[PDB]
Amino acid sequence: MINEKFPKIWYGGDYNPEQWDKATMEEDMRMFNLAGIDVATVNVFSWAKIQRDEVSYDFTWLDDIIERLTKENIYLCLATSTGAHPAWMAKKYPDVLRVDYEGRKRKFGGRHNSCPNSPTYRKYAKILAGKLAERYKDHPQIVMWHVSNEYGGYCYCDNCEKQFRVWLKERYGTLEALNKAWNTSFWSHTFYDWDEIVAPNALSEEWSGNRTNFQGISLDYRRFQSDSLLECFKMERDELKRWTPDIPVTTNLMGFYPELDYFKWAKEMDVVSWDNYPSMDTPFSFTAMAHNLMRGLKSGQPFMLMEQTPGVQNWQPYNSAKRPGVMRLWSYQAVAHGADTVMFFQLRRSVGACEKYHGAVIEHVGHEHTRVFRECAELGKELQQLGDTILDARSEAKVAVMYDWENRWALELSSGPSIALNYVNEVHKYYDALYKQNIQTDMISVEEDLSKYKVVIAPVMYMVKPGFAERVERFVAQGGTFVTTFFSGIVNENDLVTLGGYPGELRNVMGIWAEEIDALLPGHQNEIVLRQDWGGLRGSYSCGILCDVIHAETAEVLAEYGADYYKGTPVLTRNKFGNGQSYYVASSPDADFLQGLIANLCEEQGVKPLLNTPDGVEVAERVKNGTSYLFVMNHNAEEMTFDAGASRQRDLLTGKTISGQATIPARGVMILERA
Amino acid sequence: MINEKFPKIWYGGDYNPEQWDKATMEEDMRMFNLAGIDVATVNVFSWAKIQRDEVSYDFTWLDDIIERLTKENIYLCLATSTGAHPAWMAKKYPDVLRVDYEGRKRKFGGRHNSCPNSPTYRKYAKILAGKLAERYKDHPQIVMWHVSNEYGGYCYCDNCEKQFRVWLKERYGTLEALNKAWNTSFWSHTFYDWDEIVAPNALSEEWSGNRTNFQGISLDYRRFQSDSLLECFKMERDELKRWTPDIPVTTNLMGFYPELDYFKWAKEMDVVSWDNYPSMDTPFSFTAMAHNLMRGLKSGQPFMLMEQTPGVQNWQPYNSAKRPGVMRLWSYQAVAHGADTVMFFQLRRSVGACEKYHGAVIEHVGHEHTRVFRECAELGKELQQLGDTILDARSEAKVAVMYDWENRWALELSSGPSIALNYVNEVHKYYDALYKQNIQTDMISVEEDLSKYKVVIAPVMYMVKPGFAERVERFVAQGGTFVTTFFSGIVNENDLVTLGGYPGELRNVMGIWAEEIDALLPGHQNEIVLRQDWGGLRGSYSCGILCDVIHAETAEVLAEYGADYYKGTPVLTRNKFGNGQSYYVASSPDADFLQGLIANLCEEQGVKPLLNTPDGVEVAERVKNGTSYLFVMNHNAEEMTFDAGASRQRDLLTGKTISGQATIPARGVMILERA
Amino acid sequence: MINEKFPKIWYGGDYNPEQWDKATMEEDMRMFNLAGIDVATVNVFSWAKIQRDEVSYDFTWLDDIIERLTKENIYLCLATSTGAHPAWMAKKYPDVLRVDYEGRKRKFGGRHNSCPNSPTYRKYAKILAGKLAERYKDHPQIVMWHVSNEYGGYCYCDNCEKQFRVWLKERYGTLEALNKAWNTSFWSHTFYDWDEIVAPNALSEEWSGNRTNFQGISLDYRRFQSDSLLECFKMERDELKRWTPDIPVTTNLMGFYPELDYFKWAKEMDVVSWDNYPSMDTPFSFTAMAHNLMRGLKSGQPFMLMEQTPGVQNWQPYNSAKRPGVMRLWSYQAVAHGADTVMFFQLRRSVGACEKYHGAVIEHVGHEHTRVFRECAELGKELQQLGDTILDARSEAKVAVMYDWENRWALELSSGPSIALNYVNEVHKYYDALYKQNIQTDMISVEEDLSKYKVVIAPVMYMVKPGFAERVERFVAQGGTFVTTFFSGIVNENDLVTLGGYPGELRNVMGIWAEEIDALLPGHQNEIVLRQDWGGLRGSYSCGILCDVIHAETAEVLAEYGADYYKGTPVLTRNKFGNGQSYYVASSPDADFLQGLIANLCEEQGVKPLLNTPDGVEVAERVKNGTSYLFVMNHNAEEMTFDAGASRQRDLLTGKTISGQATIPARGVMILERA
Ligand SMILES: [Zn+2]
Ligand SMILES: [Zn+2]
Ligand SMILES: [Zn+2]
Repeated sequence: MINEKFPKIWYGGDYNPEQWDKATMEEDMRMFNLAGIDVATVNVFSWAKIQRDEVSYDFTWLDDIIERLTKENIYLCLATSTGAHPAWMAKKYPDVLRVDYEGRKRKFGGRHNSCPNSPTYRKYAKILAGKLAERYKDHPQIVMWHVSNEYGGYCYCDNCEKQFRVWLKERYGTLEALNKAWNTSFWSHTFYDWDEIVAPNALSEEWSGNRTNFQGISLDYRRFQSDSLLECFKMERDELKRWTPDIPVTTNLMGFYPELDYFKWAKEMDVVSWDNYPSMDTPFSFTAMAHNLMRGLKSGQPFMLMEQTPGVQNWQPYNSAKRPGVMRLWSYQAVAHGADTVMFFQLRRSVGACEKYHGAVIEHVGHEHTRVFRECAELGKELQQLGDTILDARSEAKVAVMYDWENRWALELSSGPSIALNYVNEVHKYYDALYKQNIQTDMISVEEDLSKYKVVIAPVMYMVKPGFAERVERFVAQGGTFVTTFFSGIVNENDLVTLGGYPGELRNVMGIWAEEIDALLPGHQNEIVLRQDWGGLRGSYSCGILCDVIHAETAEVLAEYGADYYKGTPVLTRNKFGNGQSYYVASSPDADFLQGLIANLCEEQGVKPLLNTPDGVEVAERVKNGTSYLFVMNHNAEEMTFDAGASRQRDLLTGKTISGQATIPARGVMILERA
Repeated sequence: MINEKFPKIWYGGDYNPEQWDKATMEEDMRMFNLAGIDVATVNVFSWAKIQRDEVSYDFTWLDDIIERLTKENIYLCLATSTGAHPAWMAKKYPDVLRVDYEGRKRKFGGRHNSCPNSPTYRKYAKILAGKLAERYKDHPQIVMWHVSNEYGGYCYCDNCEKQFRVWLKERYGTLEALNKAWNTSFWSHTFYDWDEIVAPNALSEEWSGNRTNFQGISLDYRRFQSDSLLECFKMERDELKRWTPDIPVTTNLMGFYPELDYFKWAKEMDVVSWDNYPSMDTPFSFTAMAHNLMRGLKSGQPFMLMEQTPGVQNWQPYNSAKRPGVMRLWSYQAVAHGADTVMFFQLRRSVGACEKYHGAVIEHVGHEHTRVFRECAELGKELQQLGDTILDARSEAKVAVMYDWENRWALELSSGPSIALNYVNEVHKYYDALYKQNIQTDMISVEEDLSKYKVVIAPVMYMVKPGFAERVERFVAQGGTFVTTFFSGIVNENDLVTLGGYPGELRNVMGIWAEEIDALLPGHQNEIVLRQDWGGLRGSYSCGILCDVIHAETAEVLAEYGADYYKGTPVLTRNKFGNGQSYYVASSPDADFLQGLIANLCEEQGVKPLLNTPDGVEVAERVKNGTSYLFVMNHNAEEMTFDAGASRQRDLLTGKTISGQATIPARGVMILERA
Repeated sequence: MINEKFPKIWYGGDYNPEQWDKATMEEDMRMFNLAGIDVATVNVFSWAKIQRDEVSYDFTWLDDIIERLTKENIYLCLATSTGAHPAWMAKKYPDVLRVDYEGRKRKFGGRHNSCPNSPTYRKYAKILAGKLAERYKDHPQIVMWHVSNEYGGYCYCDNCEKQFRVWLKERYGTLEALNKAWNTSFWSHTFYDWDEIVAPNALSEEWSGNRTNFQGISLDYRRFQSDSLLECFKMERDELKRWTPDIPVTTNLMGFYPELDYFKWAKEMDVVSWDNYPSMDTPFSFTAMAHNLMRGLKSGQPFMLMEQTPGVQNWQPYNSAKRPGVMRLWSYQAVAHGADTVMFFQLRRSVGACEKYHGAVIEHVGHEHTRVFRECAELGKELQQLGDTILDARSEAKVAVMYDWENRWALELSSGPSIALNYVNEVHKYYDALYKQNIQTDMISVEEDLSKYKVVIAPVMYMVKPGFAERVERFVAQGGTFVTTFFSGIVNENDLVTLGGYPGELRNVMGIWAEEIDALLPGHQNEIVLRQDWGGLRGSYSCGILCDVIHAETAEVLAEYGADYYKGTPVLTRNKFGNGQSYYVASSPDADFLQGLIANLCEEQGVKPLLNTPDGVEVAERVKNGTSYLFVMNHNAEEMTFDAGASRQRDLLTGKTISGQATIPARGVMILERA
C-alpha cells in the first residue's frame, strides 16, 4: 500500500484553511465528514506565513491546523511549502528569481519559479523542509510528504549558465568530446573554452519556443534543467528522510508535461503522484494513456491521483461544468489505471486571486446542499466501502507501448521534416487502437524490461539510445513482436544521425532500408493497399503526415502505397527474426488500419480483449494475487449493454452478481470482481 | 452652451499650420471660409517647437497663428502641447520615458507616452501650461483648452512602482488591510513590507496583455495608472485656471477605451470631448452607444466631438473611403446623442509621417474641388443655418443601461470562466435591442442617481461596489424595474468573492440563487423556453456563451432552459420587490429574445418608442426647454419611408413640414422640431 | 563567361569535408566523378577552425582540401569564412553581437548575425580575407571568391545607432535638412541635436515587424543598414582584390529578400550569385521572376545559381521530396533565365545540427545508389555534354517590369491604405501575365536604360525618384508604351508626398488625376467594364484590393468601374504621348484582364510570344551571337505537345531535329538551338 496505516483509496485533496479562520474550519470538518474525506494536503503555499525573514519561523498556526484535523482522524499529506518563495526573499535575494526564455529577469510574482541553481533558494528550501520534518517527526497522522509543488519551467539566468557548463564538463569530460557530440564544426561553432558556451533561448540559438539552430545544445539544456529541478527535489527529500525515514516522499507531476524527464524523476520518488487536468478536447483514451504513463514511471507501481477538479477548471478557454456522474466516472478511470488515491484541488474554494473560479468540494455558498457536493459525498461513500480491496492491484498487460522524453525533445526540436509530425499524437494513435478493443496495455520507458510482454510498440522511435537496439533484438529473437514506424532509428543520444541507412541500429531487426521520407501537405493523403487479405486487414486504407519510402531487404511486404511516385513500394512489412516478428509501418495510418493491425498482432501472440463492448465503454484490469478487477466505464451519455461473460463475478459497486448480458448506466462504472 | 461667445455647433478641427508656411495659411483661410469652418484646434503637437531646452520658450509662431485666425474670426481650441514630449527631453531626462509591459525601457518615439509619475514631465508640462494661459489670458478668441492629447497607456517604470506603493499606503493604510484585500495568503504572497510589492506586468504577475495570477494587484495597478494620468491632467487644468478661470478645460477621450476610468476623469473636466474612429465592422448602434456613454460621463451634459475623419482612416487594416453622405450621416449621429460640436482630424493632410494617408478637409491636391471638400462644405452650411437651435438640448430617457470601468477591468482579468465572455459585447446586446426600437436610453455609471429612470439594465454586473445594492434595492422598492444577468454580484471592489451564494448583495432584490455557471464551447447553445406566452415573448429562443444554473427563491419563473443537464431550470425570472420588479437573465440570449424582453419591460413601465421605423433607420431625441427634437438617421443605402406621427412638425434641415408617412433619402438625416 | 578558365555550366556546390575526415574525402571524390561534379564551394563556415584566438591562424586543413580537389581537377569557389564569427570572439568582444528589434543584446548563436558596425568584426574579417587571398593568390584552381554568406538582418546596437547619426550627417548635412526630410514638425519630433535621434525598433518608433510612426526614420534606417552590410562586403572584396586582382568576387544573395537593396549591392559585385529556395506554394512563374531579377541586377549579365537543394528542404513547414525529374526541371529553369552555374547546398548531408535533414547529393547512407543521386548524376552528364554552348547568352526581351527596394520599403512601412496591398504580389501579377504567354521579359531597376524596350511596366511605382519621370517621358515620347497603376507617383525618395494631385511627377505622362483611393475589404470586388471591345479585351472583368478614383485629363477611357459610388469613372485609360502611349490601371485586375491587356500591349508594339504552348509549359530564350536558344520546360505531371515552329532546329539535350509538332515529357526540358 502507499501507506499501511491508511488502508483504503485516500479521499480528499488540497486544503488551505490558512486562507480562512477557525470558524470556517469547523464547518470544513463537519462537511468533510459528510463527504467521506479522510486526507488533507496542507501547507503547500505558506512559506511566507512560516518564514517572514531569513531568521524567523512560526509554525504555531500550522500546529493548530494539524491538531484539528487529527481530532477528526483526517490524515495529512504534508507539503514543504517550497512551491512559492516569499516576496521578501525575491526582494532581498534576487538570485532566487528566474531569467526567462526571452532573456528577461523576472520580478516577484506567480509560483513554481525559483531558479533551481539558486544558492538562496536551495539554502532556505532545505532548512524549511528540515524544520518541518523535525517538528513533526513523531506525529502519527503524516502519511505522505509533498515536496514543493508541480516543478517545471526553465531558467536561463547566469547561475544556470555557469552550472550548465559544469554539467557539460561532467557529461563529456573534454571539449573534444563536447564539440563532437554537438557537431560544432557546423556554422563555425567550435568551442575552445567552456565559458564560450551559453544557454539556448531567444538571445542565442532558439526562437518561437521550439525552434533551434543547434539541436544538440537545446537537447542537453533540457536534460540539464530537468536534472537541476530534480536536484532541488532530492535535496528536500534527503533532508526529510533524515528526520522521518519511515514516511514516504512524493512530488506532484503533470502527466505528459513536456519539460521534465519524469522517467528519471520517478526513480527518485517513493511513489508517483500527479495532477490530472484535461482540456475540453482531450480524448478519454488520452487521459487513460496518461494515468497509464504515471503507472509506468515506476514499472507498474500504483500512483496517487494528487489533484483533479471536482467541478470546473479555471484556465481552459471554456471552463464547462462537469456533467452529472462525470466526476465519479473520471475518478474511477484513474483508479482503473493504477491510482490508489483520488484527491482534489481543492476542498474549499478560494476567494481569492486567479483560482477563485476553480471548482472545489465546498464552494462559495459555503454549504453541502449542492450538486457538486452531493456527487463528491457519493464517491466518498463508495470509496469508504471499497476499503482496501483494490489497493496494490497491478496490470498484467501483455502489450506495451513505449514513450520517451529525450526522444520527444529531439523530435520537437528537429527541423523538420514536418511540423505536422506530433510525437505524442502518433503515440496516442497506437494506444487508442488498443483502448478501443480493451486490450490491456502498459505505457513503458525505452529502458523497461521487455520479458513481461508479447507485443512492444514504439511509434516514431527517432532516438535510439545505447543498449536499446540490442534489447529489442533479444526480445524479438526470443519470440516477441516489435512494431516501429517512419522516422525511427534516425539518431543517437546526442541527436547525431546514425549513418549507413535508416533505421540504423534497427535496420537488421526491421529487415528494411528507408531511403528517403516524404512529408505531405495538410489534407493530402496516400493509401495503404493490402497485398492480400490478412486477418482483419482487407483492401485499402488511408495514411498521411509522412511517408517513408523503403526497400524490403529481409522483410515480407504486406501492403504498399497506392499513389504518388512511390506507388507500389512497401508501406507495411513483417520481418521474421529468430522466433519473433517485427512490423514496420512506413506512414501514419487511419484508425481503421490500426484497428486491424493491432487485432492481427494480438491474435498472432494469442492476446485477447479483456471484454467486447460498444464504442465508448472502456475496460481496464488490475490484478491482486489471483483476483481480477475489471473496470468497465461508460463514457457514453446513454445506458449501454455488453456481454460480461459467464463466469461468476460481482459488481463491487453494487454488490450484485453479474453474468452474461449486463447493462451499464450512462456515465456508469462497474468493478467486476472475478478470478 | 459650451461657450456663450460661440453660439452654434462648432465646425472645424485639428489644424497644424506650423507644418506648413504663411503662403499655405492664406489658402487655408480662404478654404475654411468656403467650408463654414469656424473653430481650429491648435498647438497639439509642438512642445519641441516652443521649447528647445530647459530654459528657452518661443511662442511667436503660435502668436501669428492665433492672430491670423482671429482676423478671420475663427475660434481657438488651444491645446497645451503636452501630448508628446521633445526629443531633447527624452535624451537628457530619461525619467520622462516609459518602461513597457515587457519591462523594457523605451527610447524616444511615438507620442502619448510620458511617464505620469516623471518629475521632469510634471515640472515642464506644468510650466508650459502656465506660460500659455498667462500669455493668452486676455485673448477673446480662445473658447476652450485642449489639455495634452488622448491620455492613455500604462507605465511600469521604477518611479511608478515607488508611487504605486504610496498610493497603496493611502488607500489601505496598513499591510494587514492590503494583505486581506489582495488575498495574499494564496500562493504565499504575504507582504511584510510595501517595498516587496511590484508592478504587475510580464516580469511578475501578468502575461499576454490580459492574463494575471493575482487580479487584485492588476486591478489596483490599473486604478493607480488611471489616477496617475488623471493627476497630470488636473495639474495642467489648475495651472490653466489660475490665469483663465472663465475658459473651459477639456481633454480628448476615446469612448470605450479600456485603460482609463473616464467616469472618474469626467468629474475633473468642464466638458467631455471625444475622438470617434469606428472599425470597419463597428456596428452603427455601437458608435451610438459610445456617443451615448460620452454624454453619460457627466450625467447628460452635452459633449464635443473633438475628432473624426472627414474621409479615410489610416490605422484600420482596410481604410475604405467613406461613401457619399456617410460623413454627414455620422456627424449628425454624434449630435443626436449630445455632441454640441463637430470637429475633424484634420483640416489639412500632413505630408508627412504615419498620418499622410489619413483624410483631411484639404487634401494633397491642395484645393476645394474635391468630393470630400464638397461634403464638408455642405455640412458646414447646415450647421451655420441651425444656429443655436439645438445647443444644450438634453436626453429625457426613462431607460438606463449601466457600464463601469472597474467592473470591466475585473472581468477581463478574471480566469475564466470563459474567454467568450466579452463585457462590452454583452452590454451592447442590451443597448442594440433598445436602439432597434428607438427607446430613448442613457448609458450610465453605477453611481448615477436612478430616480429619473423607470428601467435600469445592468448587464454582467460582476463587481458590486459599496452602496450599489442599497441604491438599487431602493430603486426597485419604490417602483422601478432592474435587470441584471448571469455572473453578476460575484465580487466587491477588491475583486474578492462575496460569499454565501450568488448574486450576493443582489440576492435579496433578484430573489434567486445562482448555484453554478456553465461555459459553453463556441457554437454551442441552449434554449430559452417560455412557460407561457408573455407579451412579445413566445415559444423558444436560443441562448449561449454562459448558462447560469439558478434556483427561484422569491422570484417567479417566466422561462426555463430547453436542454442539457439543467433543462427545465429557470433561465428568466421576475421578482416582485416592494412596488417594483427585478428580472434575472441567466444566459446570453439571441437578438429576438432581447427584442421581446425589452418591449415587455418598457410597456410594463409605460415607456414607448420615440417612433416606429424600418430597420437601419435610427431615431434619437434631444429636448430643449419643452421642445422635442427627433433626429432621424437612415443608415440604409436606399430610400426609406416611415410614419413620423400626426403632430405638426418641421424638418430643420429642409424647413419642410412633416406629418404622417414621410420618406428619407439614402444615408439621409432629418431633424424634426416638435413641442 | 563567369570565369574563362572554366568554360561550361559549373556543377557542384557547398562542400564541407572539415565536418568529416580524409577517408570520407576519398569517397567524396569517387562519387563526384560519378555525378560529374566539377566545382566545390569550400570554407563557408570555418572561421573558428582557422582562428582559435585573436592571434592564431591555421590553414593546413584547408591546404589539404584544396590540394586534393586539384588532383581531381575540381575547381574552387573559395569562401572567406566570415558568415559566422567564432564563439571566443562573441565571448571576448561582445561588440560583435547584435542588438535585436526587441532591443535585446544577443548572445553567441546562429550565423549571419555580426554587427556590421563592429570594430572587432571589421578588424578580423578584413585580416582573415586578406590572409586567405595572400596565401592562395597563385593557386590555379580558384575560380571565384565567395564573400561571407547570405548577409542580412538588422542591428539596433549602440554602435549602429552612433553610426546611423553619422550616415545622416553625410546624407542631409544639417539638422534643418533632416527635420524637413523627416517631416519632424509632426508629433513634436523636432531634433535639435544628432544625438537625440535613436534607431527605430520596438523601443521607439516601430512595432510588429512593419508598423511605424515615422516612415522617414524607418526608411533611412533600412538604407543605412543595407549600406552598412554592403560596406562589410566591400571591405573584404577590396582586401581580396589587393592580392588577386583578377579573380572574380561575389556573395550569395537571396532574390526577393526584402531587407537589402540588391540593386545597390550588385554594382559592387563582379557577378551576382543567389540561393533559390521556394516555398511549397511558390508559383513556378515566381521563381522564374526571381532568377530574372537576379539577371536584372547587373542589366542582363549572367549570374551564378549558388545554392538549391537537390532534394528536400529543412526549414519549410512541410518539407516534401522533390518528385522525379523536378530537380533537373528547376535547374534548367535557372539556366533559361540566366544562370551560368548550377550549384547545390550541399554535396554531403551534415550529421549534424539544424541542417541534417536538408538534402544533399550524398546523403546519410553514404553511397550513390539512391534516387536523388541518380538524378544528380544524370544532370551532371548533360552539363558536361552541353559544354560552353550556352555560356554568355543573353535576354533580348522587349518587355520590362520594374522593381525597387526603396519603393518596397516605403510601401511596406506605410499606414495604410491597405494591408491587402502586397507590392511583390502586384509586381508578380504583371510578370505572370507575360510568363503565361511566353513573352520574353526582363525584371529591371527603375534606373535601367529604357531604350532597349518597347513595353515598360511599373506596377505600384509609389515612390518616384529623381530623374525617373523625365526618363519615362522620353521613353514614351520616343515610341514606348508605359504602364503604371493605382497608388503610384505618390511620394519622393524621402517618403514625402508630392503635392498637387496624384500621380504627381507622373501626372503629365499618364494624363490622369487620381482624386482618391478606396481600400476594399477582403473578398470584396469591383468590375472593370470595357467601353468597347478592344483586342483581346471584351466585356467585363473583376478587380480588387484598391480602387483609384480618377479623372481623365488628356487620356482616353478604355474601361470604367461597374459598381459602387465611383461606377462609370475610368479604371483603364490610354494616353497618347509623342509616338508612344501610357496606360494607367486604376485597380488590381484579375488574371484574365491582365492576359488580355498584356496581349493587347505586345501586339500594339510588334512583340510576339516566343512560342505558343499549353498551360504550365514555360518558354524562355537566351541569345548568343546569331543563335537563339529556347528553353522549353514542362511543369506538368503529364506529357505535352506543342508547335515548335517550322525553322530547322535541334534539341541540345537529345541531339534530335525538332520541327512542327513536338511532344515534351512530363517535367521535361528541351533546349532548342535555332537562328
Ligand atoms: Zn537559473
Ligand atoms: Zn512610470
Ligand atoms: Zn550594430
